[PDB]
Amino acid sequence: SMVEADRPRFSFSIAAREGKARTGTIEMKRGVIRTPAFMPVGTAATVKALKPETVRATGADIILGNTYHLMLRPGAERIAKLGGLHSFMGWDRPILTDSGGYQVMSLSSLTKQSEEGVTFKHMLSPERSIEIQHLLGSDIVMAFDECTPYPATPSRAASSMERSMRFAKRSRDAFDSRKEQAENAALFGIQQGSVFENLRQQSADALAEIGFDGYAVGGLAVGEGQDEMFRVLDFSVPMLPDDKPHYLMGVGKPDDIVGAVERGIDMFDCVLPTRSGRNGQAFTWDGPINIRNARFSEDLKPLDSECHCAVCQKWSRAYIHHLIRAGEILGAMLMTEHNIAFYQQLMQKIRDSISEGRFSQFAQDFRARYFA
Amino acid sequence: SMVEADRPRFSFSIAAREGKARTGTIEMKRGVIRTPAFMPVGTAATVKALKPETVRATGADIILGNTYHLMLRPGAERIAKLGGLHSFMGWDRPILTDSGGYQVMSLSSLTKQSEEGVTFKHMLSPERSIEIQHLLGSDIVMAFDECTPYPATPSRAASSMERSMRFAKRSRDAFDSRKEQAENAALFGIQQGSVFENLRQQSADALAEIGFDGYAVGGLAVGEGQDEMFRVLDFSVPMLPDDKPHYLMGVGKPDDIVGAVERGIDMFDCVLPTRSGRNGQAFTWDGPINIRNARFSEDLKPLDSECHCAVCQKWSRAYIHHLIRAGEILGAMLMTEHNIAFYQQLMQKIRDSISEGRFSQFAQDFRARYFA
Ligand SMILES: [Cl-]
Ligand SMILES: [Cl-]
Ligand SMILES: [Zn+2]
Ligand SMILES: [Zn+2]
Repeated sequence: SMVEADRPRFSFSIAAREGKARTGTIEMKRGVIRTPAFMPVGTAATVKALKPETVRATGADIILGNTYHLMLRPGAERIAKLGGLHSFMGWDRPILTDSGGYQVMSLSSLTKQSEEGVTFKHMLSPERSIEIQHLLGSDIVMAFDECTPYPATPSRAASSMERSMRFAKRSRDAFDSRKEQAENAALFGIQQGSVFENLRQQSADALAEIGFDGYAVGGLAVGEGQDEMFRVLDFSVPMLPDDKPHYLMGVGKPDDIVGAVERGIDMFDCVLPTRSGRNGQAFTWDGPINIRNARFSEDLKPLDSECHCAVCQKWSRAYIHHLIRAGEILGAMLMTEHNIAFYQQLMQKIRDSISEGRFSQFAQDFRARYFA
Repeated sequence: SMVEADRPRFSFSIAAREGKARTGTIEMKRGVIRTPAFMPVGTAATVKALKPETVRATGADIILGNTYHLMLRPGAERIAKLGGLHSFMGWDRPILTDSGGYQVMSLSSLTKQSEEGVTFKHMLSPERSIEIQHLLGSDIVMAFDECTPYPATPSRAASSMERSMRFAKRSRDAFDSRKEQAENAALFGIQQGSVFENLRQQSADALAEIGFDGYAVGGLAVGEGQDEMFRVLDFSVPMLPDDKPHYLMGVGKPDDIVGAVERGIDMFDCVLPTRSGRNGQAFTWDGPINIRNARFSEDLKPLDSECHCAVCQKWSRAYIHHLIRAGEILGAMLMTEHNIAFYQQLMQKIRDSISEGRFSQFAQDFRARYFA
C-alpha cells in the first residue's frame, strides 16, 4: 500500500514489563537504542583499543563520550570545526555525553565548586557545559550538576542536591535556547540526594517539574556497596516518571546491572569492561577471571565457553595470557572486545528474558552460576 | 577435462625480469608469496597492534616471526604443545622465523659467542636454533649464524663469516635430519662478509655448495648508510644463485627497498612501519610525515591522498594526531595498519611495474615524488 510506504528526535517505547523491569527502545535521529542498554565508554574520542566498527560488532547501540578530556584536548570548538565528534571518531550512531563536571572534580587540580559551576586548573558553568555538548554534537546531553561525595551528611547532600536542581533548570533553558540542539538532541536530568529518601524525593519532584527526556540516578557509583545501592534504588527509581528512561550513571559490575534492572533501570555505563580488560580481567558466565594467572598459560579454551564474540571464536586463553603478560597492544584489543561483547550479551539476555516474562528466573540463574 | 581437474613444499618461479629485478611467486604448503615481498615483523607472536586478519587485509602474504622473545616466553616447547605458532597467534599463512642469534646479541646480557653458538643470560647452538624453529612450526627456517658488527676489520669479518659458513652446514644437516621439517619447511642460508667483496664471494660459494632453498644477504642492516649498502649489493647479489630467492634481512626504508629490488632482492622485512608508526611516523607517497606535528591538528585529509587502506578511507590526520598525542591504543592501531598497507602497496607497484617492463621508470618516478 502507498500509505504504508525519518526517526524522531526522541521516542522511548516500552514493549514489555516484568515487575519493575522494562524492555523497549529509544528511537533517535542517529539510531535505535535497545533497552535495557549498556553504553561502552569513550574517554577521549575513542572506546579504548577498539575501532568503532568493532564496538558495533559487539552489539552496542550507543556509546558514552566523556566531555572532560575533549574539552581540554582537542577542544570543543576544534571538534566542531572538524565536523563534530561522530565524524571525528567514526561512530555514526547515538552518543550520550556527560557534563564534564564530575571528571573536573576527579581529575583536575585546584578545583572550586560554586553557584557559577566549577573552576579548575578554566571555568565550567551549566551553560558552558551544554554548549560544549552541543559543539561535540551529542545526541543525549546530560544536565550539568554538582556532585555529592560519599558519605555525605544530610546537610551537605541537601545543599548539593538543591544546587544541582537550580543547575538542572539552567541546563534545560540553555538547551532549549539553542534551536538546532533542542530539535535534534535530547536532555536528561540527574536525580541527587545521596542515600536519603526525602532528598531523593525532592530531587525527583524538582526534575519532573522542569521536564526532561530521561532521568538519571546520580551519585551512586561512589563506593557505597551493592546492598546500599540497591536499597537506594528501591525507593528512588519509583519516584521518577515511569514513561521515560531511567539511567544509572557509572554502574557497573554484571550483577549490579541485573539487580538495577530488577529495580527499574533502563541504561548503564561504566569503564569496568574496558579498563579492567586492559588490566587482565575477563568476564565470563562463571564469574570474572584474571587472565594473567599462571593457570591460564596452557589453557586452550576461549575466554568464555559460550561467548559468541570474535575473540572467543579465534584465540585461546593461553594466547591472551601471553599477550597481556608481554604488554602487547593486541592483548588489550582482544580483552576489551570480549568484555564489551560479554556486556552486550548480558544486556541481550536481559531484554529477551523480560520480553518473554522470565527475567526473574534469568536473574536467579545468572547469579547462581556467576557466583558459583 | 578430467586431467586438468596440493601446493609443493617450495617452488620459486620467476615470471618477469627487468635488469637485475625479478617478479614471481614462492609456492609453499601454507600459501603463495608474491615477490618482491615485504614481511611485517611479529615480535612476540603478534604483529604489534594488528589482528592477523588486518595484516592480511593490507596484502601481506607472509610474516616474520622473531624467535628470541618466544624461545624465552612462552617457550618453544610450550608453543609446540599448544599447536604451533600459526594456531597460537591465528595466522595460517607462511611464517619465516629468524634464528634467534642476532636478538640474543642485541637484547640479552652477559653474551658469549663461540664455536658452540651463543650463551646468554641459556645456550643457543645451531642445532637448537633449528629445533626451536621446528617447534614453532616455521615455514621458512633461517640458518643460525654469527653476526658481524659494523664496522668490522677484514680479519674479524672473515672469522665470523667462516664460522657462519660452518654453522650453515650444521644448520643444513640439523634441518635435514628432522623428516617432518625437511618435507614441509624450507631452509635459507645467510651470506656474510661485511662490506668486503672477496669475503662475500667466499660466503656465496660456501652456501651454494651446501645448497639452500633461498639465500639471504646478511649483515647490511647495521648503520652503514644507503650508498654503502647499495655498493655491497651491487657485487653481492650476483654471487647468489639466480634461480632462488634473495632476501635482504632487516631492510628497510621505502627507497632502500626500491634500490635493493633494482639490485636483485626478492624479500624484505623490517620493524620500521610498525615501530615508527606507533611513534607517529606515517609513510606517504610524498615522503614520511610525523603526525604528532601541530600542523596536522586540523588537517581533515587522510594520512595519504591515494592510499587505499581502511584507515585512509575512514579517519583524518587530525583524528590520528589527537590519538597519538593522547597516547591512545587506537592511534597505534591505525598508524600501524596504514604503514603496513603502504608498504604492501609499494611492493604491489614494484611487482606490477617489473611485470610490465616499466620498473626503471617507476623507481625514478617514486624517488622524484618521495623526496620532493
Ligand atoms: Cl576505559
Ligand atoms: Cl614492531
Ligand atoms: Zn568472547
Ligand atoms: Zn592508508
